[PDB]
Amino acid sequence: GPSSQNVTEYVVRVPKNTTKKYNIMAFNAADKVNFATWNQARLERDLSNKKIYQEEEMPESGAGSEFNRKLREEARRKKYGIVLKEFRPEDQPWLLRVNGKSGRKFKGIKKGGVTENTSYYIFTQCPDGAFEAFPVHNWYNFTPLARHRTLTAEEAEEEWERRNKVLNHFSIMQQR
Amino acid sequence: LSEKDVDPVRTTSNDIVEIFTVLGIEAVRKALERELYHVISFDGSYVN
Amino acid sequence: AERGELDLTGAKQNTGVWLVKVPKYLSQQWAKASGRGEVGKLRIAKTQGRTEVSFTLNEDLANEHPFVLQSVGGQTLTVFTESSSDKLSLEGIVVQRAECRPAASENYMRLKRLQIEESSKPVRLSQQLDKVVT
Amino acid sequence: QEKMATNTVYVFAKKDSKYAYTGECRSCLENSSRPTSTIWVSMLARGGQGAKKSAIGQRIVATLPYIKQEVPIIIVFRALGFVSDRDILEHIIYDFEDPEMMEMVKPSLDEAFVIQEQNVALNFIGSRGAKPGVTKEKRIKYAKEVLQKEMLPHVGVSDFCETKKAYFLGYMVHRLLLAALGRRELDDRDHYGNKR
Amino acid sequence: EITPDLWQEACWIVISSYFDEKGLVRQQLDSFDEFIQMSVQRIVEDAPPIDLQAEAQHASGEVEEPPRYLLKFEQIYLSKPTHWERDGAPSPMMPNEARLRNLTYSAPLYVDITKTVIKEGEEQLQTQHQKT
Amino acid sequence: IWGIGCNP
Amino acid sequence: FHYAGVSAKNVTLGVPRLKELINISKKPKTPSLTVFLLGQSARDAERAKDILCRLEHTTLRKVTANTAIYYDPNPQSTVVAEDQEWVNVYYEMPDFDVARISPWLLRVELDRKHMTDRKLTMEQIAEKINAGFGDDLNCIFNDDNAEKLVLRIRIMNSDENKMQEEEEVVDKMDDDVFLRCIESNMLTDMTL
Amino acid sequence: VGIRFCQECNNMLYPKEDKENRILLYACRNCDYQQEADNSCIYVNKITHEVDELTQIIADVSQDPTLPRTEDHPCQKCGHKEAVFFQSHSARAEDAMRLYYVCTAPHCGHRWTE
Amino acid sequence: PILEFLEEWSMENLEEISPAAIADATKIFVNGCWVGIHKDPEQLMNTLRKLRRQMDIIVSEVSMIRDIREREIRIYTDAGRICRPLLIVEKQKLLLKKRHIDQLKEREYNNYSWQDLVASGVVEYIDTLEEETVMLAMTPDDLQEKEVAYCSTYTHCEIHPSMILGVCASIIPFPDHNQSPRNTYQSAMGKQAMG
Ligand SMILES: [Zn+2]
Ligand SMILES: [Zn+2]
Repeated sequence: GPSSQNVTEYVVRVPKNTTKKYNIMAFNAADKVNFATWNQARLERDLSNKKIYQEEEMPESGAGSEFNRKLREEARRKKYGIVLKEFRPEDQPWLLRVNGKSGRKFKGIKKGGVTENTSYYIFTQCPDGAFEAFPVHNWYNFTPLARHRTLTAEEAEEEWERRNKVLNHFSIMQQR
Repeated sequence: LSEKDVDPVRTTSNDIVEIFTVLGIEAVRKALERELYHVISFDGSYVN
Repeated sequence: AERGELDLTGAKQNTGVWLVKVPKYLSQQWAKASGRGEVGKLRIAKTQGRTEVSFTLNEDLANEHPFVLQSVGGQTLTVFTESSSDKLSLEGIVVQRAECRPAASENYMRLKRLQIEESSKPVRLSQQLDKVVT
Repeated sequence: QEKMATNTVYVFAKKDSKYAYTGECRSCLENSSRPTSTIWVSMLARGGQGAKKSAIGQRIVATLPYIKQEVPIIIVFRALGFVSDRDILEHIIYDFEDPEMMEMVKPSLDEAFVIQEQNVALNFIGSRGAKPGVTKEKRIKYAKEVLQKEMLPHVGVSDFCETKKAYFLGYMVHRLLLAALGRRELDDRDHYGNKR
Repeated sequence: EITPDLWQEACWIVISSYFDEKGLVRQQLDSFDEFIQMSVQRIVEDAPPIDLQAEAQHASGEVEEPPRYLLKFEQIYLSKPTHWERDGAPSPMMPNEARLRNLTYSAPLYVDITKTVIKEGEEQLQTQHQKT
Repeated sequence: IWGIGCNP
Repeated sequence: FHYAGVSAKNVTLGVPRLKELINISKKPKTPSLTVFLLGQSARDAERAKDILCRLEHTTLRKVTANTAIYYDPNPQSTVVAEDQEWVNVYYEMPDFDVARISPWLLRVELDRKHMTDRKLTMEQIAEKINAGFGDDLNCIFNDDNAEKLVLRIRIMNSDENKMQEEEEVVDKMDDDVFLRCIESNMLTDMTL
Repeated sequence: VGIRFCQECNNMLYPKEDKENRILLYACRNCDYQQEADNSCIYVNKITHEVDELTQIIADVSQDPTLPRTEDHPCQKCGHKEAVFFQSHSARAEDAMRLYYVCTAPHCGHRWTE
Repeated sequence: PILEFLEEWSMENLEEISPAAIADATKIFVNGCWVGIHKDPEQLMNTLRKLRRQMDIIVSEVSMIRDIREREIRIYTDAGRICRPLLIVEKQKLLLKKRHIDQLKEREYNNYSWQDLVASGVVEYIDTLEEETVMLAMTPDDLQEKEVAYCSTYTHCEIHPSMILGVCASIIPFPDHNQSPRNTYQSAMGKQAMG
């Protein structure tokens, strides 16, 4: 039939600007990602700066230095280090939470290696029958986090002190 | 030396500390002399 | 329905998309005008048990690009877009990957050397000065 | 002045050291700046005997720069963000079909099975860090900085390069495991290929 | 065009070409030339720009009122070896004169520096100092 | 330079 | 480097040996012991071979071809096809079965070349293992006629029962980990 | 023998015995998934480690200029005369000077030891 | 430049690599950094060597080493690697031919020099790491010529074996007829001579 010798040729279109930027979402094959159960999802910038960058300077900042003491306090904190960095969301990883808290959580990180000598484009079918190419603004590799009980850091330190766990570890996990 | 069919009289070890702990200080005198003579005379050299 | 919700309609429709790695000269030729709505034509010829993919450069643009396919079974890829209206959406799932390679072998190295020289222009070197500055 | 080559992985066997096989890599930031920082990946000898120690046998440890105490290797991989055991072994062992290498990796996985959180692993690295750590938040950020810059600089120093560092660290482990299995010969310090 | 049993002449002709083009001490000279031509300039460029600002001077409203001074070094220049006399008059320094008078054979090193002043006056001025 | 039993 | 092959032994000589004797080092670099045989053992090479075997340290690791830890819920089930015959023979008149049978099994194959070189006996090895670990290990040994020498080891039947009403939930090492520890200890320190 | 990783958590499965059913179960400590084990062997150690190096040899080694080549030993699979031959090249190979022949010629990739 | 070329020549980057695919492919290290893997190693290695011999993208000092047994290609552009020039052998014939030595013989008024020889592809610089992957012939005519078969795959040839000696040992006449410690002693005595 015609399938054994079909020749398909389509026009290529590259619009100058698109309202929505195009990115790449890559899942590892072993993760067995399935979209049938993806009833809902939440993709947002991370807040890990809570732990290591911001609102960590909450209490000492609002303690209440004033007057000459205020001037000195601000100047002293600034000159002590090199002005702590705050939230600049566009340069931070992405957090994905599928089906709320019940479903799996993935973390995407921008591909550090830039494509100074490469570009990536995506071809999508359209009713007009011409391929459309859109540049890849960013590449993200998402890796899942198990929805299982997580050892507390303090408890983990206590357990690690007993590095010689002669007793079965599985029972220890059950106890936690 | 205790093992059967091993001569207790002639069996000797090269380690002088073992000779001291097992056989005594006089035995070490002789054993140290023997070992030093072996290192001196291996090349054929002679020391009085 | 919320700001952080991801429009998975593309996944539900199982829209298939193709990912291609293309060189900088082609992308820069496209970016030169980038607004004419046309950069070339993609021609795919299939035989009894073999398929070939090629791209022809537009005649105006120039003033053959064979495509080599890559297996996508080792990694699952999807495309998602962040709309300017803060409405994230999924366009489709990548079903095929391809690479675009230059046709010229040796004379293409000349253009590569020119690109290398252009990239080396910002590199600054110590300059020898004949007369001591007064 | 002759020096040992930088940015290369060399596996040596030290009899006196408790580690049976030690693999070292001295990394420099493209010779542009900073002193060369050496990161050692070592395998503890099976000579040490205990009810748990004999069962685990050889256990891999890593001497990251500016951390006083040896860090189990699985913990370092989790600190870089690769929490899942399968993914860590994917970086370390390139072919899962071979059983012997997986057997070698198993004890170190068991040693680090307490820590399954990236943040907890970072906190542990900071706590055993030589520089003092006042709080958990400070320790985590400090250890993250050490991993970003001090360890394996030639692979990357910024730009979210954790995957590249994970792959190169796994290469160091892979080479250490191959030396322990005997599949690759231990490197020679006197070879003038190594002596820049 | 093979060279059979004429190889003794041929090998020493190619060895002679090697030693004519590349001297015996070529390694030292080439390394030093790399240092001066590329490494010095790269070290200058790699250094982070100097950022300076006043410590809340004048205790006023201080809405970024202290000026910000930014310095960036660029375009390093080297002169030929030169000896300045007691009079202060520059003059070229020949190597033998350096041996006899116990002088040091050195060359002046000049850098272009750009200084930008940001006083939050809605105007930034980027003065350039040439061959410092 | 002679043999294994001699000298180097 | 320039000793001779006549010695047929590593020997420290020269300046290093002079330093060892002079400093009376506790550990010589090459400790050695020359044994002179008393009587007929000196005359006959075979008797001297017997004495050699008596004097040279031999562990299970030297004579063991390979070790495998299996889980066999029923000894009669004989998960390994090969051990079916001799396990059935032993359990025709089972011993210590009344206490219990531990499900985890340690199967050790002993190289015949090494076994005959050191003139060890399967019954002898079984007795030594039984004495070293008391009744905590139950061993089954093949006949020498069998082409493959197999020793089957299981945890103590009394220990498997625990012989205790309380039974203690400590469950130290369960049984598989304990069996691995036993294997390592046997290989390293059997001193057959 | 081989190590199995659980699907639910992608972590190593450790052996475990169900007392009620006397059935071996590979169960992760982190997650509750349990799997019946078909192999029924937990740990295998080969002290002799008599493992053939024919599997380890790569067919790519035939391209090496430095390797000696013999036309005396013909290839068994395809009859190509040339064959690079090299020794064990392996630490912990005990004492073996066996030559592990590798057939030359493109794509044969045959490794035999005589 | 080498990294750009490698990207052009079908080298998959580590970031884009599926972890399973690494096992069957050679790893490409550039200056000690694992850039990526290549599915077909020999073609890439030949292309890199052609480029270096033509001095197009890869400079002469850059050394490419392929460890066939370990499936790794290492390219070093680092400084401080010690290299010696060696003649190149293709098939069993030296690439250096009578036309080249005729041009070199009239080195004056022909402006043909060692750089022309390097650019022509007759000679190449090889460091020790690359020496491990190279079959060398001490003397061209003797070893290249067909005899009782020892090696039929010589890839490089020594220019002259007497170039292994240094400056002070090169003044010794008939060095091969002396005991070695005596050549070592003359190397030290010649530094203290008067002239
Ligand atoms: Zn699981
Ligand atoms: Zn064949």
